[PDB]
Amino acid sequence: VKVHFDQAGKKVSRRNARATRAAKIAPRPLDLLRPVVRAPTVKYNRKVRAGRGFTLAEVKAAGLTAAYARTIGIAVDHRRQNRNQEIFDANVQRLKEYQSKIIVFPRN
Amino acid sequence: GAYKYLEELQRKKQSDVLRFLQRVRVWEYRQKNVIHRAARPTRPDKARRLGYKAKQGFVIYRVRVRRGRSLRATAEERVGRRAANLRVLNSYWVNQDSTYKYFEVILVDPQHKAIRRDARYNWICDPVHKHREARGLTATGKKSRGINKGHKFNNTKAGRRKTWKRQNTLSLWRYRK
Amino acid sequence: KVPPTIAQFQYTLDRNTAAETFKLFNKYRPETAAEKKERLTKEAAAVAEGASPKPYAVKYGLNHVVALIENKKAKLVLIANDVDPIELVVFLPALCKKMGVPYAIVKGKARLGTLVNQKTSAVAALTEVRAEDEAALAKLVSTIDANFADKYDEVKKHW
Amino acid sequence: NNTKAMKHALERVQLPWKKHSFQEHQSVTSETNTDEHIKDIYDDTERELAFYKQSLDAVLVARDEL
Amino acid sequence: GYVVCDSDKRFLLLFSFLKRNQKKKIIVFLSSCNSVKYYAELLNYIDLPVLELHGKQKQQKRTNTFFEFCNAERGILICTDVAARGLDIPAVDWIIQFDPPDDPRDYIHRVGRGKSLMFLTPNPLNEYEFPENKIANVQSQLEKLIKSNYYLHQTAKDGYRSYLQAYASHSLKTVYQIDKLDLAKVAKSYGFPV
Amino acid sequence: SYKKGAASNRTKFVRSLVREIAGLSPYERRLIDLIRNSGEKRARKVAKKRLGSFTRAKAKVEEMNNIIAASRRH
Amino acid sequence: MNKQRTLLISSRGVNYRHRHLIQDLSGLLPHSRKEPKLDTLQQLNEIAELYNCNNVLFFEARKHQDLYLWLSKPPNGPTIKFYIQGSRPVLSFDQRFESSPHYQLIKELLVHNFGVPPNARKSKPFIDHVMSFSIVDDKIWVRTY
RNA sequence: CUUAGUAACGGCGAGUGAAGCGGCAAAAGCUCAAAUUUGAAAUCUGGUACCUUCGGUGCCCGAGUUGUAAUUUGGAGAGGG
RNA sequence: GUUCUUUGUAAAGUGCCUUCGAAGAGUCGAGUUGUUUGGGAAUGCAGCUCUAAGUGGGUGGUUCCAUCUAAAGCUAA
Repeated sequence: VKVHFDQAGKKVSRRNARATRAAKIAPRPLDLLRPVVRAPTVKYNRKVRAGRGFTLAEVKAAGLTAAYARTIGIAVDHRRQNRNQEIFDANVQRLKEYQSKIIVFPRN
Repeated sequence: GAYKYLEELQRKKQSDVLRFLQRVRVWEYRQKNVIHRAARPTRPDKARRLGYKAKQGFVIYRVRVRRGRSLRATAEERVGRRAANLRVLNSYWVNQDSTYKYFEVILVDPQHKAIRRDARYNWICDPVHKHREARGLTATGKKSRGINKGHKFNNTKAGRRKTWKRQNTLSLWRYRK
Repeated sequence: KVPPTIAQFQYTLDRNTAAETFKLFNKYRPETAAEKKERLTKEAAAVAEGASPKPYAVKYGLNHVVALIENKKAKLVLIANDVDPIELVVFLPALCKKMGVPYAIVKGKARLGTLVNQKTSAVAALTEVRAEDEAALAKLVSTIDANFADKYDEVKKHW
Repeated sequence: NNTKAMKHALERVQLPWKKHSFQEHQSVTSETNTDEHIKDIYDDTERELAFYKQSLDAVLVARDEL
Repeated sequence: GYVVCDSDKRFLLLFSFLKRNQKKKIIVFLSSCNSVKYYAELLNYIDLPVLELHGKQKQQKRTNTFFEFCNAERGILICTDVAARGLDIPAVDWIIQFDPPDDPRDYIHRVGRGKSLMFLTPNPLNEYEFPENKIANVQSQLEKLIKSNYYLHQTAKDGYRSYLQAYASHSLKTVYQIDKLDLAKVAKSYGFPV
Repeated sequence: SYKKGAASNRTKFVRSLVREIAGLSPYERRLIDLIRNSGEKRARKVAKKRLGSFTRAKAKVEEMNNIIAASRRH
Repeated sequence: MNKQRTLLISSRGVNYRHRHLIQDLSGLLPHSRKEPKLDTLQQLNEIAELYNCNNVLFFEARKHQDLYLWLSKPPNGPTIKFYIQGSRPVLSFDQRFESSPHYQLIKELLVHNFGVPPNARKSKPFIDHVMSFSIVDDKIWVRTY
């Protein structure tokens, strides 16, 4: 019989983990820019949720390349497909807004 | 190059050419020991597509096993005990008899400096890969553990003891559900 | 009992033709590790202070030869009979007969190794040649096709 | 689902069993047993008994012809 | 009207008829616009001052340079069947068509405005003779040359890949892929037919 | 399956080359004789029993028909 | 005159309850032909061409809980789909089978398919059991005693 | 966490007991084998001599063409322009 | 931050145009004897017999359509 006594302990663990990741990845926002996706099954199709990664198509239409996308902190998925038109539009707008916000520091 | 021709030649196993090679080699391998070292892999196309480079540090042990637990894993386990410094990478079928089966298990020396260098194979040097065959982490071991993806492998995907312990032990929170 | 595609070997090239084959082939040695290294240091000493055409040599990798036959670029192909896995080279006389590239089964694998700066070679081929040895090469092609191919037309049969 | 092609199937598929003996047919057409009169269709009580009688009484039709 | 020749020396005969005839405005007709890249690139590199017209170039680049031939007196252009259609110069005497044309029916109709011969192994006017030992021995020069530059090797290749496609994409029951490929490669001079 | 598995002139060449050089397996050696004597009907029966499914045995007997016809004539 | 053959065939995926039904009925039918495996529909006619079988029973398997049995004839058989939740047999029947062509045609099939020809290959002289066929709530119920 | 004690199985009984979806925690992808470097085995081990020594370099030796390097892994990719 | 050196017709990336373009077999599968499960479409595995294909093959949905690419390997939280 397991008991989760460490609910308070592991929240403090997880928070300090994020604090270290903040200290090491200083200007960057801890997590990658994830897409916006329509959920499967009749029950949940009304819900629109955070997907895994974009696509080569959504990345190419935004105005950047796949390998470069990952270095600027955009999660890229390759097995996901662009069947829906409205989702495609929403993600492209999401990337273009993100590209206006980003400030990529020089390597010198 | 030739590996396409060999790949297709190894398909027709009971055909006249390969049938004759079997009956000669089956006699020859019985003359030698139970567990012994072959200098070169007899089916080199298969050796390659299971991760063998013909450089210093790679060893091809030939192993004999009885007929009628799995025989491929027993073959790997036998060479593991004899050649303890080596690490089992993969094994493959070469020849069989009515009484015995033969496998040409391929090994890597983690201690040899030609493997400690190059990054394509230096992963095997990591102590997490000591006796891969004794834990079923080889190709045939992972096969017998029923570890794939699908509806078929639901009760035995991420450890059959792990999913049992998860399902048959009570879980309670601080503020009870 | 041997199945006809095995023992298409052992019915090898005879004494005099094999000698004449090496009289040609020993002219076309690959430049050895020592010779190649010293040449490049000569190039380093010269070009750093103050043109050459493509040099012909024999081609000797199994993958390289199986490329060259069916490319088609090979003219003569020598094949050793003694090979540890025989199945490595059993298709090769048939490949040459199918693509119409003249081949010869030579006797001794180390005998191929001598002309090529290796221990053993299993297969050796001469893709291209210098102009002086062109007529001699084509004569040897006819010599090999008369001795090897025409005498042993029945080599595809008989166990 | 039309019955024109169904009747065309009765033309080609169906074999004449009346021309041959009951030996070759071996099929008791237990007629006048509608079985919509069976009480308790969801409890499976009279459904067991009425079918068991339908099967066993059919043997006696074939028994004389055997 | 025609000259009977085998596929080996079809190009080799043509180079003879050009060198012997170096004063007259003469036109060759070849099939592929890809191909007359090739036969133009040889002749400027085996040094005959030829001209070149094909679809793979611009319009006024094609036109203004075609304009140079029309006001000329001596030389020679190489063009396609298609790009020269509708634009015959009356100042010409030899129309040699190397290939079976695009439309074989309507081809005779475009003559009558210009002396004609063609080239065919199995396939009004008369033929000509040819003394067979007169063809230029440049095939020794060419085989070295087809191996040395890679640009000339590439353009030999496209001049071969596109030659036979057009040979298959044709009308007639006669001109359909019977011809052996050992010799059409020799018209572009290979050891092996690519 | 956009990359389904196109013909590939080389692969076709290698498969048919090995098909003759290897010879014939004992069941196939029996099978080709069974075609010439007992017909294609009984050949498909033995091939279905020997192999797994009938869908395999169709393409197998069809391959044997191609081998026999091309051997004797050409 | 009655010379027929039965051909029990199955699709990929059959065990416990359904394989109890397949194996025991294959045992109970002396003229049965037990086959390995199938995967799809047009092929089934050519399966009958092999063994000269006058009958066919095809077990199709779809949505993980259900059952879909296909009964048909060799030359030009009109098939009927089903959804159910070695002595010489005696074949009992129903009045409501003869009420419509819908149940009369399937009655004909159940006579010579699920029954027996007298000249079967594994035919035993001694009798043991009966075959109960009857309709209640638009469906059939069969038990062997 | 929930789906859920649901589907499903169990002389339907002692009872056994999931999974996809959804919310979250954490997020990272890639390497081979595959068609030739063929205008040059471009690779590595070891010994030895020095050097700025978890190593570098020269020289010698061996492995290695029965294929070690570079280039490619379907998200394609390569050849050229 | 502070410098010392950066080289070689070197190493890539991007878009367009042109020519090609190979992906794992005693394995998949098939029958059967056991083991595994609460597993109904013997699930998973092993033993034994036979053993494939390349506009292929595996898995699902009512006559097509959707979905991935096995039989090789590495990897933190």
